[PDB]
Amino acid sequence: SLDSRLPAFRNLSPAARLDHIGQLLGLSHDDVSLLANAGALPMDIANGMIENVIGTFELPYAVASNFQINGRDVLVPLVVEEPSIVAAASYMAKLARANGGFTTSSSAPLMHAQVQIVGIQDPLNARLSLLRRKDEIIELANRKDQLLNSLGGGCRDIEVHTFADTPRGPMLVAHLIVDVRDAMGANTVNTMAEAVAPLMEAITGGQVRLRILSNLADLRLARAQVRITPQQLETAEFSGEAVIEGILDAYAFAAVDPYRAATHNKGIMNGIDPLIVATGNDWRAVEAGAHAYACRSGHYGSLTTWEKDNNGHLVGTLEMPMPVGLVGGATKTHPLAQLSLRILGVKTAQALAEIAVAVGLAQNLGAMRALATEGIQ
Amino acid sequence: SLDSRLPAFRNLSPAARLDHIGQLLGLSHDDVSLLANAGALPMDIANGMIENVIGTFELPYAVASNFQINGRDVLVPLVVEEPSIVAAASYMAKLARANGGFTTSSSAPLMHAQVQIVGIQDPLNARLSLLRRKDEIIELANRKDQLLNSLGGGCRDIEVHTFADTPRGPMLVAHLIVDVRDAMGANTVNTMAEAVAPLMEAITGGQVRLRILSNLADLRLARAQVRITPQQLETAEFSGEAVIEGILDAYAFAAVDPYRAATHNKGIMNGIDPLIVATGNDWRAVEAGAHAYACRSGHYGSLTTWEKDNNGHLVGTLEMPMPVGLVGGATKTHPLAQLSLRILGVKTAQALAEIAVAVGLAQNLGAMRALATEGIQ
Ligand SMILES: CC(C)(COP(=O)(O)OP(=O)(O)OC[C@H]1O[C@@H](n2cnc3c(N)ncnc32)[C@H](O)[C@@H]1OP(=O)(O)O)[C@@H](O)C(=O)NCCC(=O)NCCS[C@@H](O)C[C@@](C)(O)CC(=O)O
Ligand SMILES: C[C@](O)(CC(=O)O)CC(O)O
Repeated sequence: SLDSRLPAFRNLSPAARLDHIGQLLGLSHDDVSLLANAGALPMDIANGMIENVIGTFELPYAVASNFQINGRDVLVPLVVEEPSIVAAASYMAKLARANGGFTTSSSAPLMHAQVQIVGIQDPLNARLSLLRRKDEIIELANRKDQLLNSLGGGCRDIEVHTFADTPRGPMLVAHLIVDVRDAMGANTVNTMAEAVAPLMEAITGGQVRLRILSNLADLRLARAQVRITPQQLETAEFSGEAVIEGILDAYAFAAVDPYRAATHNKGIMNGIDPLIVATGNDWRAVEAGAHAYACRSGHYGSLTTWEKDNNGHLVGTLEMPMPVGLVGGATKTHPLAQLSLRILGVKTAQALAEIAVAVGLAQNLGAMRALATEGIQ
Repeated sequence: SLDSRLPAFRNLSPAARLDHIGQLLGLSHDDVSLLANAGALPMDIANGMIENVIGTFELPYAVASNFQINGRDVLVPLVVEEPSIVAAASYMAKLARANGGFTTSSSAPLMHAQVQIVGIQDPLNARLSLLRRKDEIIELANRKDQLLNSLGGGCRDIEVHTFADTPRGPMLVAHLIVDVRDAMGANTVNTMAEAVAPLMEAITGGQVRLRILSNLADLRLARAQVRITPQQLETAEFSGEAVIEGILDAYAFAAVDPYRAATHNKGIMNGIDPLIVATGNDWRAVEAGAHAYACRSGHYGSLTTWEKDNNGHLVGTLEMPMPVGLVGGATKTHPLAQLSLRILGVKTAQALAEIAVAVGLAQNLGAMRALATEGIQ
């Protein structure tokens, strides 16, 4: 159906760009008019969104072209201040289309709720007392949020970890594992963590302290793949084969050197965070999950991978935590976050997460390609 | 002197808040008009900032109250979508004022430019060749930006790192260490890395690949301290002494468990990134430097520290990379970034960096204090 190629888009006026988007999507007049004039976020909404509001602050709102996800073309809205990002994403997506576009998958939308318990004399024994009573705790967690349960989410499981060696004594930390459906999940799981805390306290005999989600959302992973052939990467100076080898050298550099990995992953987030902003979502949560995950091994490394396959084609992956929502907060109340969701066509939060990692992978590829092909001056 | 306490700000309308800010600072009618009306970022500017622009996207623009930095009251603009951030930062700043406010310092604005060298069988020897000729390399770097040197910046040093055994062969990586004065520094140091590459090839006999800044800006540190007394933290349910103990428990939990540290550090960036956005700065760069620094030890831990001093008072620190500019990127392009810098009063980029880490420290304190008393919900 949709054709995201957007021929000539980069050279069109903003008004003509918006008209072409509107035709492809069948946008209503009200939708297009959200960009007829500045001020689409009414001040009454802005004033209800955060505290001490005195006005609004604009960033450019753009659409990356050419993206295709599991064979379906998609248009990607992005909000950011920095040049080259949107063009690089668009151009790498153009190259990806020739080899099948981006292929994506994701896990269920599972989030951790931590419950921290201090002052237990026998924490290792208390862990087993909690695990034996897992079903009772899960049932309690699922008591209140009737809507979530009806929609196919809810607390699925508990894990319990112990930290024997802290300067503040031993700590037991229970994790509720919660399917949050189309929410990012923080209010859902924080509510459950506060709800089960008295019962955990009764089972363990400790004092509950923190009841709080984890932003290291490593059970809520999204995955993207891309493939590029050497003919597509040939430049005036370098064969495509040589460019592929240069990109592999750049990847190996990021995998060994944290000073490079930080910059390399920053480029991924140049692609991802503007889509988070465009959909009214929390970009600090996505950033923290991204970079903490990059150093889960004890070494801060690259979130993407880059290889050559047995045909000599460049293949990239991005697998990372990606907690986002279609509901909640500004995603619902900002008229342009709703328009962004309309432009994307996503029907679940995990579908939005899959587009996010495709854009992050495309952005990293574009950044590496530029650096690997620039002549010595 | 300016008074940042902003009486009843929480309950004034956006218009009345803006009028009061304008009166405190002596803003002109035309400056106040930039926030009183939508559209301060005109489309010809937005269309020139990034590619494929179709419009602009607003976030609320707020001011946190009560902040005081090295004895001087400071108004802090913040652009973000999530509720309770601005309120919690203002609340914690209120408490800090009673004990001297926030005390800050920072290093010189030093940034790394990486120059990756491949193609030689003797990287360990080539590193010494580069160090032997380091003055010649530094002089060439500095010939490329005479204005920066006159402004008191420039390349100060080089350091060279080797990776003799990678899966892609031997590499060595030179770092130019560059004082970038009031810029974030990326374009400034990339230019120097390009300029020295041919000399580094001549010295080493190798091939230069990547020439690029590092976002792990660990020579560009900003520092903040805060102190809170137990009487300030007493609640109806908890003695202030008990709250202090509970905050130390929360800190120890972040220091041992990355699932908590990621969330703890996310709470810091809730305060920092909105100031970065409000000043037209690159928040992906600040995020990447923050989270990579947090795992420099081989364990992803807390950016802040929390302790109790000899008087029983709670004392907090935040020391972290903080690469921001007053010039460069979009700092000058966005009329409201310029207005933010006027509201802040900052005259150097390191002064902005110091305010950023004070806000981050305040934000973390606010999150932990709520989690250690009634809970975040
Ligand atoms: C502040 C609260 C939201 C409510 O305050 P309250 O009711 O207790 O006391 P109050 O006597 O009424 O007000 C005390 C002072 O607060 C300011 N103030 C109060 N309300 C105001 C308002 N509406 N407008 C303006 N200024 C207001 C104002 O300065 C006021 O002073 P005032 O006397 O008026 O001159 C508090 O619950 C509090 O901090 N909660 C913590 C919230 C928090 O951290 N959010 C972070 C985001 S979540 C997540 O992304 C991060 C994380 C948690 O996961 C991170 C992690 O896990 O680590
Ligand atoms: C090219 C960039 O530095 C990413 C990278 O180096 O891979 C990102 C840009 O914002 O500077």
